[PDB]
Amino acid sequence: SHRKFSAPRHGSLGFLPRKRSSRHRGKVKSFPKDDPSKPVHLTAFLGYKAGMTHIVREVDRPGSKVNKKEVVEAVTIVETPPMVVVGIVGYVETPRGLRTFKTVFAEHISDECKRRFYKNWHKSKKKAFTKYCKKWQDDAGKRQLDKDFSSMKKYCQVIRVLAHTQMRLLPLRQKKAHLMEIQVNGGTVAEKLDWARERLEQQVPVSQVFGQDEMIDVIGVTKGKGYKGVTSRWHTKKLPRKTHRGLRKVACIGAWHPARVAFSVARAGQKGYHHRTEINKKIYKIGQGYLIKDGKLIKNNASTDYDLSDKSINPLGGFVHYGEVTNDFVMLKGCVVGTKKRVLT
Amino acid sequence: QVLVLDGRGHLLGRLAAIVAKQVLLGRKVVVVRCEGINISGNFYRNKLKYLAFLRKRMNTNPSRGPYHFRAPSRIFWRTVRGMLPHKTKRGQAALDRLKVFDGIPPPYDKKKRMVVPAALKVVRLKPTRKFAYLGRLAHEVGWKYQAVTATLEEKRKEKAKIHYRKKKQLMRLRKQAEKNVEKKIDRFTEVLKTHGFLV
Amino acid sequence: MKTILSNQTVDIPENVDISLKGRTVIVKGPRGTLRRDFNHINVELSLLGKKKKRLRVDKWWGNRKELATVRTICSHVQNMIKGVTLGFRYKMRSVYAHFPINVVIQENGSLVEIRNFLGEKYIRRVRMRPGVACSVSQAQKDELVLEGNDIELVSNSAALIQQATTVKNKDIRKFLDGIYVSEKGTVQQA
Amino acid sequence: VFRRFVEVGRVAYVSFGPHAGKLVAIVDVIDQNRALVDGPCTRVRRQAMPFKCMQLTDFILKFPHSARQKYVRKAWEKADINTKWAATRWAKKIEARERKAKMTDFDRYKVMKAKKMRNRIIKNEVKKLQRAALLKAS
RNA sequence: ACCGAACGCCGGGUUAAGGCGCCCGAUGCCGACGCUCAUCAGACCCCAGAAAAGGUGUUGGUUGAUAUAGACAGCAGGACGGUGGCCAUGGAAGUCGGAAUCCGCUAAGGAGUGUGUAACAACUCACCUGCCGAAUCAACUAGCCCUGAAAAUGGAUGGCGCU
RNA sequence: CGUUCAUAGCGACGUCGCUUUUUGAUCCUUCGAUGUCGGCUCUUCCUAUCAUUGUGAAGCAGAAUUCACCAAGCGUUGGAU
RNA sequence: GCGAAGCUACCAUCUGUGGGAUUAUGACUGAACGCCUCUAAGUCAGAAUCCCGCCCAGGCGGAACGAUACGGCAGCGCCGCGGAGCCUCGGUUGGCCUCGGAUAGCCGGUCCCCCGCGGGGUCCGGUGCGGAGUGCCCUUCGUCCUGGGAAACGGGGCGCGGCCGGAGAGGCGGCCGCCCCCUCGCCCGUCACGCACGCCGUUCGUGGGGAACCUGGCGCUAAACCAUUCGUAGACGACCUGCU
Ligand SMILES: [Mg+2]
Ligand SMILES: [Mg+2]
Ligand SMILES: [Mg+2]
Ligand SMILES: [Mg+2]
Ligand SMILES: [Mg+2]
Ligand SMILES: [Mg+2]
Ligand SMILES: [Mg+2]
Ligand SMILES: [Mg+2]
Ligand SMILES: [Mg+2]
Ligand SMILES: [Mg+2]
Ligand SMILES: [Mg+2]
Repeated sequence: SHRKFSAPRHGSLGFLPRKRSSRHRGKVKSFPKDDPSKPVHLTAFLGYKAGMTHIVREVDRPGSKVNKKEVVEAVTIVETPPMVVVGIVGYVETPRGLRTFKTVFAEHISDECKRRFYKNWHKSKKKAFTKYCKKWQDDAGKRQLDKDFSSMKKYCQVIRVLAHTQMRLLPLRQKKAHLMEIQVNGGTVAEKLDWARERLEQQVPVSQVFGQDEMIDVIGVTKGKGYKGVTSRWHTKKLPRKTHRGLRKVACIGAWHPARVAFSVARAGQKGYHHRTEINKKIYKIGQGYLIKDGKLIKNNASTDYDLSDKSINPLGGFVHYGEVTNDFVMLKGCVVGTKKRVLT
Repeated sequence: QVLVLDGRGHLLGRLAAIVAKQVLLGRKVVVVRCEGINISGNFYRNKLKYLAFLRKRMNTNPSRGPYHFRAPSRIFWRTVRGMLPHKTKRGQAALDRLKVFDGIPPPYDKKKRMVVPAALKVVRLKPTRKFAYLGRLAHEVGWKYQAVTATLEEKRKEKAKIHYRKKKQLMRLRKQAEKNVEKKIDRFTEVLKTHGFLV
Repeated sequence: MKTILSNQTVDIPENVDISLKGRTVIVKGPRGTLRRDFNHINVELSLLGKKKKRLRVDKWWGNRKELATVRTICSHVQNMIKGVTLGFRYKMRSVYAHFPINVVIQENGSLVEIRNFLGEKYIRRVRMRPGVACSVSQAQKDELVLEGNDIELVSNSAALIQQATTVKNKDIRKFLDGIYVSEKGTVQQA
Repeated sequence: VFRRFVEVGRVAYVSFGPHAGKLVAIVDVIDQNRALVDGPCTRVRRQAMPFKCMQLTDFILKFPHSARQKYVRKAWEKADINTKWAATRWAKKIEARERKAKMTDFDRYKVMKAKKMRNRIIKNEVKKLQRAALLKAS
């Protein structure tokens, strides 16, 4: 027979390969589209989730009951040190897809970027890029690399840039820096590649990528929770107390003739550690790190034009399970995906 | 030893039967430019046919079930696979022999390609009937790369126009050379036309 | 059955120059050029007389569904000659009960803004077809004039602003509001 | 855009059938896909023959649509379609195809040696034209 | 359980019933004549699906007319008078309805086809002229196709497909 | 029937069809066993569409409400017995 | 009682998207049916439908890049070219390219014009069951000796250096300067090649693809896993880390 009382589905059918994430760093699946009218710029950045706090601000939309009032807001601090550009990569449009064409790394690659190429930095002999760095101070090697740049300028349609984080200025335990392709969207391919060549072996701060009061996207891996039950996983109804084999289970899977258990039937398994992209998070403030002109400047982080104190965004005793933020940061309205010390795009 | 067939203007099943038979007869066939394949019956008929094919899917695990390929080359591969005995070793060898391409790749753009008049639209359909392009069908089902293939085909049509201009220049040199030499190959040209050449 | 021959002639006046590349006819004269590609129509288009005085259209061995196309090719040729020589002018009046419909052209006649239809706040922007000029005429209260050469483009542009001003979820037999086509003529009469 | 019409007096070439490769005067039209056919000096009898197995040429001759073989024989001999057909380029390449089919192996060897020497001489002339055009464009 | 055909082990040949685009052996005939467009096409006894009714969609047939005495649709003058005739009173000067059911002007209005009235009034259809000048109209009937025609896992002319 | 008006909505006297979501009818599978009703939980599917999107018709002036189409995407509740 | 950390609650908080084809429907032009008509050819608008963009997983699917075993024995990759010997097989000249229409098309100079030597348009001329033909074209497939005629300054040493072009899945081709040698393509006179005495897998793409020994020059020096630690992770595996 049919179902007596109609009910919506527990769980989403779009999010159900619920496997543990094969990647740890939040990967961009879709960069914004480019048009040759705006100047060249980065479209993504990579920072680490520090913590959470309040924000008291002035509400300025008409028509609401909360017009010209004060609210509190749950925000995320994301410590975003300026990254280092150590390479570029070109892409060509094929009828089978969007294929990479040529990857040109930089001459002087830092040891934090070199840690990524090794699974064991201790037992390694640190021999990466040793015959590739010799292709810069000679005439024939620089000529072949310039011919490769010219071939990329002629044939490539999509240009991404290779940038890695700085693990020296962070309170985390690890030293292996995260590398990332960031698609440069802007003018023509020649001016784009010339700007990327200019920004090679350089620092990219946050203000060159994002600005004030911008609605951005957060990409990251969920805080892992382990092999959870179907009640904790799919939020199904608990069976009553009088059950014999269990009350935190799914009672009926399905019918006899085929409704053998499908992708749509809720089961127990992995909860958490899932790749997630959540859109429309507002940047309240892009902070400024600790800089020295005579002594330390701790004021410019958390002192507003209404507070006029000498506070930084570091709490009393620092951030819980993260460390102490000494670098420039961003502060996003809402909550972002991932636990503390989590890499976040 | 390899046929290079053009998919321009050729009917889907009419071409697929001939390709299936010639590949089962032990011959390497490369069917190319398969978004130019046209199917008899108009676009709403062919679109609802392929949408019904999309609706046919396995209920319990659609990743286990029918694989619905959107690209026109893989649609042609599917309609030859439905004619080949693909559950057998000779059918799998025939599927290994057949190579199908969207657009036309640089391994095959500089090759003379063949035309099958037994599977062609001008020969087989009445001119008052309707048809539908497999490229438009695939693009409005969900195949992504009609425009990239269009720009690449525009580039190679410019390159082939340059090559055909050079071929016309070589051919006018050949004709003016025959005009210069036809006084000294007088008994070389005559012994071809007494046996059936150049007339 | 298959009728052995259906022929029809179009005598063009001396102010018109027509030619054809296969089934692709082009008609130029005073007001401009108009092209029409009669491929996939599958007829014979001969062009005879000294200085091409007439356009003759043939259908050979066609049954009723293709015998019904000779006169529509002839009618498109008449409409194209009329658009080249005299042009097409469609007059269309704004009929309203209470709210006066405010119509304003923006670039020349390309974008047309319609306001205050049934007292609504949503403005109605309509892009016209390329080649159709919209205007608000003189000595008449609320009336639009669409000028052009292609009868297809002018009448489609009239149908767009006629279907933009429709009454939703009411009795349209009572609410007789909108911009409706009242006159179909030419630019010059001659 | 048509030039060849099925007219009383049209001379056609039979593509296939019993009288394949022969000329035909169309005397009358019977149906959409069947004609009335005479062959007075081409050894074809008066019969009906469909339009599928005949390829109409650009020769016309004058006789009324129900001629009793004599006036169409006189019109054939007056217009002299035999010598004009022998002078026609398409029948010349038809008999060239016939000579190619009747090519013997010794004849094919002589043709192959003539191909070889003629292609060598014309290829040397093409190379001289290429270097002369390079010197002219220089 | 249907059609063909009954059986020792083989070689050559020939067929029955079925078929000859590919699976799958064979039409890779330069096959003949027509019909069919399907936004649910159709595809071979049993047999695995369809009805009544309808279609100027298209192809034929049957019957009856008119067209130089100047058709058919297309712009255009009219439905008056005996007559508020006659039962209907609760209202029929055409008018909810029914027995009735013709003359005059005549070029022409049927004691009327509708719009619509406590009743009216008014708008408005047989026939012809001014304009275009030769095939047209009406009713049945048989083919193919369409509507009728809606089920539950994704679904089957066997599949691919086929115009 | 509907102030006139068969067909906006209905529709007698008759007649043609679909469904196995009801009961019948048969006994074809199962009696060396296929656990026999409801309720709870949970998933998928059909449209013969209640509401929502887009529309056409009303005896649709507006509001409200009926008839019909494309259409199963998303919903179809808390309880006393 | 209160309660750190961690989990947790629409019991707290944050976020949740745009196009394309179009259905029904309304239309445009306009026949059939010299009138009219959304339809017959064509064209427009069109939505919780469908499909994709967003998001999730990433193919017995690819791509770019880095490093590639100096040790107390070793071992690899590019180049020029020599040797048998095992395994697995397919083969038996190649074609090195216009787009395009089917009620049309191919080729010229362009006297005429426009645009960036080339392209395009007008006129004219040659074929069109295609001879500027896949019914097609290209290479000969016996050898060498010497001694004439027609034609030719051509070819070669995986010829050395330079100019380039080719990215969709490139992996090849053209053009110049220089050293040496030869009489190769078509006809003829001149003989000789184990002429194996009729008998079948001849010929070759091929210095075919994989493995084991050997001739040299140049270039080189590791990475992964286990053990330890971490907890952004976790049933175990697996994942993120740190350690001259
Ligand atoms: Mg239900
Ligand atoms: Mg119990
Ligand atoms: Mg209403
Ligand atoms: Mg019998
Ligand atoms: Mg049991
Ligand atoms: Mg059981
Ligand atoms: Mg329905
Ligand atoms: Mg209860
Ligand atoms: Mg749209
Ligand atoms: Mg429509
Ligand atoms: Mg549209």
